[PDB]
Amino acid sequence: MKVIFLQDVKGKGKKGEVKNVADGYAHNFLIKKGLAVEANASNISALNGQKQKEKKEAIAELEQAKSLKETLEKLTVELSAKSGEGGRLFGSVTSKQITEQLQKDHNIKVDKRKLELPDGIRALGYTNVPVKLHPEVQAVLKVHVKEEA
Amino acid sequence: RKCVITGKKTTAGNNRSHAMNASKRTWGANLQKVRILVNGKPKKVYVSARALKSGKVE
RNA sequence: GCACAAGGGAGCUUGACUGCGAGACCUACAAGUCGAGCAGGGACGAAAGUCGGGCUUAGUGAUCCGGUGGUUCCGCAUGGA
RNA sequence: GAUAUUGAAUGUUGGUACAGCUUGUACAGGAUAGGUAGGAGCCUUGGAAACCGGAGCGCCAGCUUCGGUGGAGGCAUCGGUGGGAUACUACCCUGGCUGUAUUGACCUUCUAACCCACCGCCCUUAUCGGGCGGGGAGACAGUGUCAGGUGGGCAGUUUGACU
RNA sequence: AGGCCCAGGCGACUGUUUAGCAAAAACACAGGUCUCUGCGAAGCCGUAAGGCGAAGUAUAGGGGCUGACGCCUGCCCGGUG
RNA sequence: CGGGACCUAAGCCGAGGCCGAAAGGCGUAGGCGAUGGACAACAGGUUGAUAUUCCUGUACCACCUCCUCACCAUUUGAGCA
RNA sequence: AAGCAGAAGAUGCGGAGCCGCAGCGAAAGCGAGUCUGAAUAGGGCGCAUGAGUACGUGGUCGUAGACCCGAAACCAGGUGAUCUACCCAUGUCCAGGGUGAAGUUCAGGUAACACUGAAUGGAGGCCCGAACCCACGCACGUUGAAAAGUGCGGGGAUGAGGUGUGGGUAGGGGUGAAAUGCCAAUCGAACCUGGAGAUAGCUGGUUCUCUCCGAAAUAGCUUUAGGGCUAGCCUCAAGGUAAG
RNA sequence: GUGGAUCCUGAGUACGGCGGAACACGUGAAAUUCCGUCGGAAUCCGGGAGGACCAUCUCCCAAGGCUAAAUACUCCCUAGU
RNA sequence: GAGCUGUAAGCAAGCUUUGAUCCGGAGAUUUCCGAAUGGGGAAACCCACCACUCGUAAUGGAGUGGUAUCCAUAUCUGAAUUCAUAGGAUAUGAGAAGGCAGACCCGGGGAACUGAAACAUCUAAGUACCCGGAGGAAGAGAAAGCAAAUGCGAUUCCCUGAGUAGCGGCGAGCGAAACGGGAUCAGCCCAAACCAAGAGGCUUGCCUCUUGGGGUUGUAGGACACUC
Repeated sequence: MKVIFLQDVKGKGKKGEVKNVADGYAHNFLIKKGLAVEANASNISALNGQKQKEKKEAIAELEQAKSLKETLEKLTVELSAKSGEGGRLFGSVTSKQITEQLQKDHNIKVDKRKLELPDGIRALGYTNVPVKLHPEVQAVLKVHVKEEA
Repeated sequence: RKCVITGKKTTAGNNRSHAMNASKRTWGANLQKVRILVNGKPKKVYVSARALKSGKVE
């Protein structure tokens, strides 16, 4: 008979991998182990409800996130840092410094892992910092640094 | 000896061989002693296979 | 019983046909046998006339149930099957 | 022996939903021509000619293919063939292969059900059984259906008449 | 309250049997032999549970044949199991 | 005294329970079941019928105080089992 | 007819329904014609030579037991192990005498037990023989005293033994040292009640009188030969009527 | 009473293969129904029946349930034949 | 309304016009066994527990009531196993076992003799018998029916159809239906869909679970909207 799998059959099937499972063995194994549940109207409707709920939740989470994140990321942000003779910067503003800047200036609250910068800016100028806002969408951040005192 | 769910029991009938002899015969029921929660608890009583498929839970 | 050939032979042929059948023998019944003659086509023979198996008597057994061919037949409402 | 109780695999042989493509001459012929439409053009350093190995086919005519060296030319309407012209879209299943999921069967190992006339506890002063917990096998066996073989162990009968 | 002896047949012996015709050369017997059975033995009773085997475990338990003891059980596995 | 207010074997009955068209069969616990086990009376007479049952003597078994008595103990506390 | 009203009735209603008047052909179908057949032919079945219907008596027939008695046997449901066969639990009985095993002790004796002889020994499905049990040879009984005995002798008589009490095996079965033996005087399949008034091609019996007539023991067939059908022979009634 | 935007009208069942039974019907071409196995539908734009089966037509909505009346019998009572 | 205490003679003794015997209606009592029910049981027998009562100085003894099993409700417990269950204890229960009449009826088993001149299909016959249930009747019953016409409209039973169709070693034998005419006369509820309330599951905004409102039909009906 038909069942709504709760875990892996040949791979995690929590999504409700409807199949035909040898009613005898199906009942015995799935019920003794909870591997699945009967595929009746009630359970099917409950699964559909939970699935659409989570789908819309994720859709909203991604939509709300991408839009304003990109829009604001299209802004300009600047800071100050001392520099020496010959353009040899005394330090380097890593991702942590940029995170602190965006947290204290504009209150963007982006993770230090989602926003990464390995090159370790050492120049006294402007630069665009890409961000991993979305696995399929990204935006740049116009960071700036200038001499101080 | 009968299915608890439906009135399935041992019936009787003839056994007509070649020449149409009329030896008497019995007809059993394909019932098994599986665990079912007919009442508030399981009891492990007899139940017919035809009724077991897509019917009461074991 | 057959030499007037029913026995020998030579030619053409398939009447070793189809529907029948007045009237008779035998028989408890079933059944069996002879049959002039009518019609449709024919064969032989110029014609007449013969041919509905062997010169005559044994060479075969029913009903039911099955199979094949033909049917102005019937065909569980109607038309088919 | 088949089926329900009674399924999971590892490989395995057909068919499905996705996919991979190739087989084609009676002769005429430069040849290997199946046609019906679009057809005056196509591939060329994302490389000609030639060269060689392997895969395939075959009406043993030969073709194609792919692996690559060598490298600037090859192909085509048009000249002739004959029933029908060669560059791109397709089919007719004539012809062989590999991958994913089901699909059903064959032969392999596991365990879930089924058993327990194996035990420990409780029900319970109980050598019945029945719930729990371990072990043993285990899709077996037992059980209900259908079929085949054997079956005087058993049952109902028959075994003529004249003389 | 025993008749005995000589000689042979049958059965090793004691025992059991056709109440109500036959007490025996018949039956059984201890012995031998073949065969089945690895334990939920096999066989048996019963439609099934449940029981005999057996509070047994291949020197133990069932089935057939022959019947102590001395010598031997010879050939044929074509036919049927 | 023979048996019942004492026990138990074979065997039967048998809550629950296991089986099985029905009826019903099997069986746990439990209980029945002597033909067994344990148990306190014996000696002389009496009438026409009864008598180790009646009469006359000596006795025994189980149990309770209205009393009787001596013992211990009333919480390493007598006593019962 | 059922049915309705009606004294359990007669009667009235009730034409639902059945038979005949038209038959032939399997059927379509046709019609005093129809079927067969190619066919106005021939032949088969009918009219043209119309009389049936509903009751009552009587004869006969078929179904019910069907003329009366008679089986052996079969099936179903029940009763029986108080007789007998076996088994289980628990008790009880076997008067007396003889034999003498194994073993044990001693003596002899061998290097050593082997071996021999004496003393105790009381084993035996042992012997003789009472009670008890079984009946094997002969007589009487066989309308007996007795629906299986008595009289004399006979075998066993401490292990397969006899026996009391209680219990189990119930018939398509049980039991059986095994004879077709026992299972309540019955057993090659116990007894009681039902199917059941089983069936009988078999035997026996079948009740008042007179009168008219008057046979057969033959052919065919037959799972049939002592049975049954047809025909042959008999009788009764109506016709042809003078055919024999 | 009016509309067919949309929803319902009795599922492991109607049926089918296998082995039987009863319907007058004996597996015969065998409808219809009940049975024990396995397979298993539509559900109104639908389904069942009209003696195999198919199309048209005709009739009706199963797999839910109840229902007195005319009908059979007399052990017994009252009265009478 | 004047003989009666039986059959049944009596011998004896008593009741009755304040009204007997007798007849009918409704009641009280009803030893023991028996489904038998506290346990056992060789039917009419024996042995107990708990309460109340009689009596002894106590036991001993005696009178009344309750004390079987299954099943329904409820309450307290509730082991393996932690909750929980199986199970155990308690109160309510004109609940229930049994035959009956040797009959009628619904269903489950289920023969043989017999007939076919044997006999196996068949008949005997779903007969006898056995089993389980109730009723005065039971079963069936309002068309997923008959039927083929300007068509009837729940079942049941009677006469016809009819010993016709048909079944059958196509034998023996078995055996209808509908139309038609009669006896009676009654049609109804549930599920499904939708709606009100609540409960649990969170099927997390959806699901089923329970009472109620609802509607029941083939010219299709109902829900839904509306007219009533």
